[PDB]
Amino acid sequence: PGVTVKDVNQQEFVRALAAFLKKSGKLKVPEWVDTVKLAKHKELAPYDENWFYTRAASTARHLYLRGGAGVGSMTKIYGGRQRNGVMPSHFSRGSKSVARRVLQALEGLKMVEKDQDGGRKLTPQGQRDLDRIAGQVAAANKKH
Amino acid sequence: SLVIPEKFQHILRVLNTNIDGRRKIAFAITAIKGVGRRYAHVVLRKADIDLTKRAGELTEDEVERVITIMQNPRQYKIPDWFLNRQXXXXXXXXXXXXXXXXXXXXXXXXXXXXX
Amino acid sequence: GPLQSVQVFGRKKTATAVAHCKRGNGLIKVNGRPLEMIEPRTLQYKLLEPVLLLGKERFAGVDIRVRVKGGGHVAQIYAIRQSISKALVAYYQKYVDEASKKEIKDILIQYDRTLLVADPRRCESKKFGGPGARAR
Amino acid sequence: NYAVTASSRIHIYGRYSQEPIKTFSRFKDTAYCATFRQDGRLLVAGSEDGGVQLFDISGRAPLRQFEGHTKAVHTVDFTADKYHVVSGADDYTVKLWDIPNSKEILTFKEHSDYVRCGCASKLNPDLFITGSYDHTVKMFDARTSESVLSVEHGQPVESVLLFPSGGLLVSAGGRYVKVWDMLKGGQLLVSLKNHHKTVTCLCLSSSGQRLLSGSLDRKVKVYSTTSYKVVHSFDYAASILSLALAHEDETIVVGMTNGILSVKHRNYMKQRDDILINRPAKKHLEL
Amino acid sequence: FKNTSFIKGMFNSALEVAKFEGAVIRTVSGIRGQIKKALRAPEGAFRAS
Amino acid sequence: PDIKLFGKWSTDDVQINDISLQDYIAVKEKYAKYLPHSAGRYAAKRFRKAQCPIVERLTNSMMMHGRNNGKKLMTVRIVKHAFEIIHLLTGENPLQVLVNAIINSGPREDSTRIGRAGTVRRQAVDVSPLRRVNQAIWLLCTGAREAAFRNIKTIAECLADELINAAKGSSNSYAIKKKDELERVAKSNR
Amino acid sequence: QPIKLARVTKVLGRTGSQGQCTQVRVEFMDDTSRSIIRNVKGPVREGDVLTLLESEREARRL
RNA sequence: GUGUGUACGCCGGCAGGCGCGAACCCCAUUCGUGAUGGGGAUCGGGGAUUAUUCCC
Ligand SMILES: [Mg+2]
Ligand SMILES: [Mg+2]
Ligand SMILES: [Mg+2]
Repeated sequence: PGVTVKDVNQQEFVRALAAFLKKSGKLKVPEWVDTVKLAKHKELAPYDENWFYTRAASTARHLYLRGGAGVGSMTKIYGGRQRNGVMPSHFSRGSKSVARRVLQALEGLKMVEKDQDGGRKLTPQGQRDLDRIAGQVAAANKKH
Repeated sequence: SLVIPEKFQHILRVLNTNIDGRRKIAFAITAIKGVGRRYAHVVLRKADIDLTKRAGELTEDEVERVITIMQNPRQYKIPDWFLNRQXXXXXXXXXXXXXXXXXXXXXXXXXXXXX
Repeated sequence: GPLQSVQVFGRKKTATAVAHCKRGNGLIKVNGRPLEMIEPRTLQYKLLEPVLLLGKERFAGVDIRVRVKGGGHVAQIYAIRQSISKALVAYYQKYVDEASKKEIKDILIQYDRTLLVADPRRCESKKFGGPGARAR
Repeated sequence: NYAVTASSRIHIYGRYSQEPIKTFSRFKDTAYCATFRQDGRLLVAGSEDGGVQLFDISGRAPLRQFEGHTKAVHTVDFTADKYHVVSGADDYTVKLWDIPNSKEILTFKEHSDYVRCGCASKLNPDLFITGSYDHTVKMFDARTSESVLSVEHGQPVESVLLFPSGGLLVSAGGRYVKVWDMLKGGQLLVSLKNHHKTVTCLCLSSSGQRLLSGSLDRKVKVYSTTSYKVVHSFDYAASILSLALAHEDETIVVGMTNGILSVKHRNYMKQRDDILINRPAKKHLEL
Repeated sequence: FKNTSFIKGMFNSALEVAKFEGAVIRTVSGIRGQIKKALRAPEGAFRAS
Repeated sequence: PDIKLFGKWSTDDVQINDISLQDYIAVKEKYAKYLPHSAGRYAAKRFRKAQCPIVERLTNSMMMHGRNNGKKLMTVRIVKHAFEIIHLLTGENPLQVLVNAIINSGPREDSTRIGRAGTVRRQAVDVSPLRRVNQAIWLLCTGAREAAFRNIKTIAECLADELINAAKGSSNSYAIKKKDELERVAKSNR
Repeated sequence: QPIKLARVTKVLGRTGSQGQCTQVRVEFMDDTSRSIIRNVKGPVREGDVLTLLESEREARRL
């Protein structure tokens, strides 16, 4: 009866992991987090004050499901539709600088390591941490 | 019974502009012509204002702090590329004379093709 | 002795699902995830129709795993339903008596024939037919 | 979850959860008296505009608006059947409304000042009790157009509550808290004063025996109903405007004059045919 | 684009291309082509098959 | 097992009070479904849409105008929310409310038209049950759509109020007024 | 006049100005063994039940 | 949708430069019947690419 990441709800696991990273600390936060928007197709900055912790938790979850992804893969994942005036809409990618600094901040916590083939993957310490958070999410859901 | 409620400023005066106190602060301070939605958000982030409260519940110190960062963006680390640097530059347009000359040349070409 | 397993296909437009049913304790998984985690959840009851039609006691002795690929959201959901129903019916035909397969099959048919038989859409229109009725 | 009404924002908080889980803010001025239904799905509110508003706890805009009152409205409550609403406003009148039909059923006007504390009865539908600053507590009930029983309080009535079994009505005015029984009409069984300021609010525990009273003096008194004497006291930093008790006594919530509010959380067996032989249990001596 | 290519540098205005539409053109390698229409974004560019 | 709409609304207690419309409202045990989304072909043949469950017919009819074309999951969510609101406000089975609203909103006699350039002349005729159901659904959907437009009120809420008023028989609903006016015009020129 | 219910026995044809109406033959659910001809608007088939507010009018009358 | 014709690494809000071998949909957030946080025409200032499109 071992609980894994895939068993629990993904959105609830993202919220739990973001709060755990914020509470534990030791996560480097860039100075320009409150002056930037996450992509060129965004009109406004994110409403949430702690978007960086949510982005870090979301990035780590994707590496668990599909490892070896690089900066470009993270840019493609978080991309979206762009509306431009009286011109038809088009797909637009995310911002590379935000995703790269998230990956570097994750590596400082000894949870993300460089891939030999290319890109980044998860440390076995990080996989243990995600499994433990997955166990807490499932336990809390069953109790309530 | 004596229960004194908290005071609520129904109107505000910021930078010779009247600000409605019943709006949320981020939208309320966009009534200034120079200020837009993104500049309002970055200024309020720098001046650590809670964004879930209306313009009326702000204290006097908070308002003067917002004015202080809004007047001196460099001192509080607001980048230059975000600022609206409106230098006094209104150059005359010489494109009209060139366009008239081009139209005259096109008319001359049409006349030559007619001949 | 030898392992008891059945693999079946389900199809809907360009979406194809492969379902494997073996002896087990009642686990149903799609792409490594449980049934309740499949999106969109608005059609989640569509993904739960066979079990609710049959009850947990019939799914208690089998484990089913589904891999779905291609198409859109709705087509994938319908393919998963068809694959699950067909896999259970085939398992009961092979390793369980034929009678129970008969009642379960007739129940699945009388609810919705799409659960077991795929009918793809062809091009039939009035434009192919000539003007007027065939007779009179 | 508990609904905290404050200024123009009605906030719904969960257990713990210092940030509100939901917020209703579509009020131009100082919403009043958020109250849950017996199913915990709908909530009645009031406003200084004068409209009675039904809210769904998962929505953002009111489901039903009632426009009868002309001035600010301060008390609203449900009935025994969870489909009617009783309200009372600052235009000295109390009105009974129907939820599906979306119209006023009935009107009462028998008060001389601000009507700002009303209660309803779970046991009997159409039986409700209201209170005003004109020092009187009038009980409108049954199926009729005039008050069957009235009660006199010496000071403006801040709060009224109905005890479920036996019909004991408790009224809080100034320092005084008075108990009136309905077996004999207008019978003041006991009057108690244990606060040195105005008694703001009154609550009843999950067990009928305990009764709680909060007041401006930043102190909450806990009484026994059988004895009618103090059994406990609580001290707080600011004056308690609001007092609320969760299921059993799990969570105690007090809302203050200022913004902050305080939350106070709490191998093998013998078979039937076998003959049972009991072994002595070893007794432990102190050192 | 396979047979079709966009050519720049031969002309300097869209009026120039219009005069020479349908003209035979060729590469140094010997592939023969034809001028089809003038483009808009470079002033002298045109389309050729 | 028992089949309940959206997992919570039973169909056994629902009953139809109109004998004429019993064969054209599909809500009973054979037509009971968990969701109003079946991916069926009910427009292929004449009279076949009488076999379509009435909730699915309402869901199909709410995909208008144009800006809502092809978005069926959104309409399913709207119908689910409207049913929840109906149950909260009234406390009865929303399916019974929908059936009563459709029964009351259906006109019984209409008027046929003989029209030239100068004037159009007018005659009273009867209405078939299938057209009664179709027109009732159309009127309810149109009333909800016009009530929700340029107003601070969710389309689900307006749909819930329209069904409540129509099942009540009150004149506050768009469909009841339209039916009354059509019946009055048919009556006046018999 | 009480409301009456009728059953469609024979679908006669498409009438009206533009063909929009349908002439049908209907018999009352009462045990009066009566049958008349009515005009119906909309798709109507055999076995349908019609609600007549006024049952005295005849479709083909001078 | 393969004619010898970019995956990943670093820096920067973005536009990019520097090296190397899917939308729609769905869940939640803010807004609110006010030409409105709908709409982005027009206008001012700044920045990248080899006058040109794009970015703030
Ligand atoms: Mg949404
Ligand atoms: Mg505007
Ligand atoms: Mg605008």
